[PDB]
Amino acid sequence: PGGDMSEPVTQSTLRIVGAFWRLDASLAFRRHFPAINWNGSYSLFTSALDPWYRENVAEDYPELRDAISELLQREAGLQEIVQLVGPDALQDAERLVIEVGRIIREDFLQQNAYHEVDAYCSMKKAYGIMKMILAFYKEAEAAIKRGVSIDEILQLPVLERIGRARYVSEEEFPAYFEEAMKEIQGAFKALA
Amino acid sequence: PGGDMSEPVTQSTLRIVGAFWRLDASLAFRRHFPAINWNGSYSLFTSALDPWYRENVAEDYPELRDAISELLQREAGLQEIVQLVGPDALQDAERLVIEVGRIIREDFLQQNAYHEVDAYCSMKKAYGIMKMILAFYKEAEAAIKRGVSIDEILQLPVLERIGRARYVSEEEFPAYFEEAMKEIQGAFKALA
Amino acid sequence: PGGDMSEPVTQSTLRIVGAFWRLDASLAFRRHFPAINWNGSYSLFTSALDPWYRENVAEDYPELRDAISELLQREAGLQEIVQLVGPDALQDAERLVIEVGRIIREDFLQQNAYHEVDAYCSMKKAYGIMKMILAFYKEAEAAIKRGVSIDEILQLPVLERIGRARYVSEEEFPAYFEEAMKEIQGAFKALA
Amino acid sequence: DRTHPIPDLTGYITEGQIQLSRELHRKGIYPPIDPLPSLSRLMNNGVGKGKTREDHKQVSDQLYSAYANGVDIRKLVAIIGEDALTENDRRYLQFADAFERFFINQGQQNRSIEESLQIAWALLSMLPQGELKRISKDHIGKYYGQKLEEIWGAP
Amino acid sequence: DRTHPIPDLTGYITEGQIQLSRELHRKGIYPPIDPLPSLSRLMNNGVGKGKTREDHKQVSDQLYSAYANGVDIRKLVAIIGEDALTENDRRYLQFADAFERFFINQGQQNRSIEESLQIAWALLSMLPQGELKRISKDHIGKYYGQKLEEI
Amino acid sequence: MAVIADPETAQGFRLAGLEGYGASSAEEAQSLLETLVERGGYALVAVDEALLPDPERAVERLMRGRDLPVLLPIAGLKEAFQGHDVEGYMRELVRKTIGFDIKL
Amino acid sequence: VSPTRMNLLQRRGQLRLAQKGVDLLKKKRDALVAEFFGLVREAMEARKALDQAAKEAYAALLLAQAFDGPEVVAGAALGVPPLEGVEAEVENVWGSKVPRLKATFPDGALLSPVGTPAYTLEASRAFRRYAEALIRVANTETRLKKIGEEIKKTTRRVNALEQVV
Repeated sequence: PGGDMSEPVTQSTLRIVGAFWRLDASLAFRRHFPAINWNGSYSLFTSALDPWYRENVAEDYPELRDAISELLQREAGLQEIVQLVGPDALQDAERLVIEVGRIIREDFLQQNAYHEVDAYCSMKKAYGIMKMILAFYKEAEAAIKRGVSIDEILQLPVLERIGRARYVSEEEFPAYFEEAMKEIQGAFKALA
Repeated sequence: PGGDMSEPVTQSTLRIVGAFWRLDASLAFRRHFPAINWNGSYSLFTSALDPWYRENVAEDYPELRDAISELLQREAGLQEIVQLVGPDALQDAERLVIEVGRIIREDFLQQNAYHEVDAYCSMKKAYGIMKMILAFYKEAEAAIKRGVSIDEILQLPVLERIGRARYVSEEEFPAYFEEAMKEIQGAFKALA
Repeated sequence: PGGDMSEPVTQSTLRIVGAFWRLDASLAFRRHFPAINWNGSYSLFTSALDPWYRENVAEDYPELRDAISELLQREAGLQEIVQLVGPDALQDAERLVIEVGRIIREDFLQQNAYHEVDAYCSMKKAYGIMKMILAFYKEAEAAIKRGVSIDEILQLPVLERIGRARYVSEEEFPAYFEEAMKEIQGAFKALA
Repeated sequence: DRTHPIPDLTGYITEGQIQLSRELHRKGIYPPIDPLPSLSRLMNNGVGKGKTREDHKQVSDQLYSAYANGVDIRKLVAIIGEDALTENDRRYLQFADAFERFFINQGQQNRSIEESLQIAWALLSMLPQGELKRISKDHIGKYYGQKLEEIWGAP
Repeated sequence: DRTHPIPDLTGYITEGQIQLSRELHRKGIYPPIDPLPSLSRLMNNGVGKGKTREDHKQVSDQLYSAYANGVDIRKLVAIIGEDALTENDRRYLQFADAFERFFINQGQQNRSIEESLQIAWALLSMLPQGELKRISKDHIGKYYGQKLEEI
Repeated sequence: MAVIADPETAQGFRLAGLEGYGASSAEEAQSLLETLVERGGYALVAVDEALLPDPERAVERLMRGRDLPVLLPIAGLKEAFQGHDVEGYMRELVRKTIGFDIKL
Repeated sequence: VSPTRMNLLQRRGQLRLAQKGVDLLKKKRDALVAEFFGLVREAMEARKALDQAAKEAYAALLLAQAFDGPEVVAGAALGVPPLEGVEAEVENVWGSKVPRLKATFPDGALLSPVGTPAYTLEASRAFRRYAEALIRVANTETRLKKIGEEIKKTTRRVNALEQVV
């Protein structure tokens, strides 16, 4: 009652459960419908589950998951200056970090429970989306270091391709993933 | 026992009485008497006595006391900002509200039970004091809207008459009140 | 239990003892030992022992102790101000008293029980250390009045002589004390 | 105190609450119901099409957001003055004052749901069109535009 | 809560304790041992000369004092900002950052006592000689001046 | 009113009726600025950028509580006919005032 | 403080007041930084104008240095009356008072020496335009400095409230 974590029931529960999935009303107020806060949540099963992931999903899935978590943390660390001056006044690298965090939030973490396709998702689809996002991030960082303007990078249709990925049917996903990876490779430096 | 109003006897008597006069320890320490916490006090007999007040004191007495209560409420609301940033950071209108609240506290609510004259005040005397205070407030607000700074208003001579009005005897009050009203009109009319 | 001084045992003890040596967890965390809270402690025998101090330690020992205590009180009072706005936003005298408070609490109050020499300290050694600290304070005040900056005073080499005073053995202490006094009185004269 | 056992359990069992405000009561407003801390848990299931009118929920939440913003601007103008406020801040300030004067301070009147919705739309009309982010364009076209001098709480 | 009866009563019996920190854990540091609340009462019996290394105790004391200085500088920065810091305060702040990055964070390495002392001396190299009041002048110069980070 | 720069342009400032003062060194310009502020703060003081990058920094202690004698740097004649980092100066000013780099 | 129920309620009220004050101060800082962003662009434009005026004035000055001898311009500068009494009115900016320089007249351009060659005359007007742009630049820079100090103070207060009280 009141949503306080210091209640004895909550403290007794947190001493024996393996995972805690913290829901937020604030996230639901922002139309982030899954509404699960990743800053307050945690899980103690990842280390023991890594061997299964390395065989049933992919060989580098834990590395991709760790990189995505690190990117989210870096986004969370920059939320003060973006509140002070606004996103348009940041440097190129920080603005790219903010944009990549927005892409993650709106395309991977977010999920529609009433959609006929997005309601369910396999591990391989999540792995593919993470791979695509990380590849785009690397390409964009290289382009930024080369001297490309950030706003020009924001206009690439590869973002439109990536955003639609979670609505692709489970049967047709691998072909879409291959085409999108080819497009990511063929963007940026392939056309300057 | 400890001054804690959560004590059972105070709560039991709080649900039965028709009027509540809570006493403040801060005012008692400051030697400001009767030392009644205006925020924590109330009365349920206000509406029932309105016809008597209209017939025996004045036709607009309830409106005057409602205006005084609204001024006190606005001052209480502004005191939070005053404590946050200090009284000098406010604008001129808010400064005027604070000063009028202070004048109401010092010249109308305060009463000396030991003074020969101040120990008892009739309804008409209080009505006259309230009318003087409200007229001064209206004049000061109009003057501030004309560009007169708050410091000149606080130095006006009529403040001494307003402060001293409580010590005038009952039979001397009717002429003193008219003189004070005319002086209040003249001081603001002539200056600007 | 829990460092709570409102415990019944502590309260019943404090009603009969003549001294109160209060240990602080915060001081022990910083490895400041003996970790005696000089703000919460007291003693009722200090006024009755003054004749013995005058006869056996020095004629002006009580005045020196009172000056040290007053300086420590002043720096404790300025601590709350400095922790909010920063040392640079303070006057030169305030910075000097903060620095001399640091010197007092890191070179006089602190004592190492596991050190071979610092474990035991006689009254003469403490008197000499206090004399050195107060002489440095007076000279620094004079120099600051002459216009010398605070940092130039802080970077003087005699502060190192004062800092190592408590590690000097009892036998060699008087010579070290005389040489340190000469260096203190000669450093600022050259600094002008 | 809302941590007292009685209100705590009552909230723990019932659905929502209606909160009275002492500030509104002392400012001469009756009934002194403060909309910001109030909440109805089953409201969404009793309003809409065939129940009240099709624009009930959006009007309600737009009123909530606008009132909160107006209260914030009212706090800010005390320190920064009315010159530093933009035009929108002045509009929100006027809206908050009119809301407290007309929507809440209804006295002993018996208002139909249609009358309340009409007064709500009249109050919303003071804000610039396009600030109503929570209302669809069809409802704005159908209802936005009227003034307080035709329908209001002091007729 | 360190004031809870269980840890409070346990502390009165045992010789010291090793306390973990949630901030270090959330910053991805393992093992997340917070050195300031931690303590060991029998340490002075086991360290010295003829065992471990002679400079062990003084190095530990200097590390504690420097880390406390860094922590209070961190507290000060969160109010006024980094750009107002004195050069010495900035040096202490970066010392605290390097300490948390390299000394506390190990992973699964089985670091020996000599390696740990080498890392500690490298960290103390970041501070100006003469600020190391806890260390005797003999050990300084013998071990002082190591390269910043061999890692 | 008062200007500190190279002695050549000080002639032009005197020609304009301003109190042009000649200087050719950073320390010399600092000494002249100290002399000007010490003998009265009434005059506005334009210092040259090359001689003094931050004119208020050099006399910051003497300028405690001073409002009227405003100090600002100016490029100078030799740098006038060359590319001037107006963006760099603004970025440095913003960094000093707000403690951030937000030039995008 | 004395542990009692009334004290607990008072502390909870104090906590609510502190949170509301933090929010209000953050809104004030938002308004201040908007004004600061406006003033930055204004200052940049003023600096560019001053740079252009400096270029033209120096070009005018150097031309007369070779066509006419330096002694001519030296005598002209010796003959011109000096500038004095520049207006120094004060201005209110978010409570704090900031000086505002106002070059009312370069002595009104009322007096000139007897020796006025063509090259020398144009140089002086260039320096007058130089000065009347420099005063604007100085005023704008003072305004930005004041707004920046206010922003820093507000940020410091917000941090103190969020991390100490």
